[PDB]
Amino acid sequence: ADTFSMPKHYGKEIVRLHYIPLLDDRNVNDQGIDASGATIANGNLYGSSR
Amino acid sequence: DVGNITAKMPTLTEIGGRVNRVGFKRVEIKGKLEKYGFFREYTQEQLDFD
Repeated sequence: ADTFSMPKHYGKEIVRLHYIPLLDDRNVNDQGIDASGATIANGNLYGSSR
Repeated sequence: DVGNITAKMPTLTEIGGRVNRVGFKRVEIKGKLEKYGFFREYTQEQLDFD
């Protein structure tokens, strides 16, 4: 790994964001519309089931 | 008081002599000096992380 440096006037803690790509089981939401309307639970395309 | 001043006036006679002597005086006035001060402390983490 490569070390990353922190600025001065920002406390003693750090934070970062992860974006969870679409076809993943962790992408849980309520924006799912089926192929004939009829809004459904899962907002992702068939999840990650293979 | 008129009576007291009239009674204690420095009257003089014809003969003269040692009849009216006076004197003077002086007094002192004093001063002073004093010292004052105050301080404060802090740490480096407070300066760097605020």
